[PDB]
Amino acid sequence: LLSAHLEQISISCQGIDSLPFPPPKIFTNALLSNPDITSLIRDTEA
Amino acid sequence: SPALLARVNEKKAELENLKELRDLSAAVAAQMEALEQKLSTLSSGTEAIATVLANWHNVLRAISMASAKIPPQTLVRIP
Repeated sequence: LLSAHLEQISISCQGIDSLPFPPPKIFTNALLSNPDITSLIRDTEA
Repeated sequence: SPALLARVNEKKAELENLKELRDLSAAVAAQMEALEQKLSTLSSGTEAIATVLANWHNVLRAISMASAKIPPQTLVRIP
């Protein structure tokens, strides 16, 4: 009841924040935002 | 003799027909020459579109080489 509600909300919170949302594992953006010298792909992973 | 006069008249008609046939054959060959010119033009247009395939083929291979990167300089050719 009480703990059931708390646990339910915590479960949804964990399942939602833990969603591996698409991060910047992208070529496109830098590919056509950083016009630099040609190479394969250089994700600015600094 | 008069029958032979009619014979030469028949031959006259035949010669007229033959002259027309000769003229037509010459015109035919002339048309073949013109045809060859047009066909050459067609082939030229086809070669142009072959150039277009060369563009996209190099595009595809160039991308695939970059796409298939699974582990340089800037020297290229700019005509």
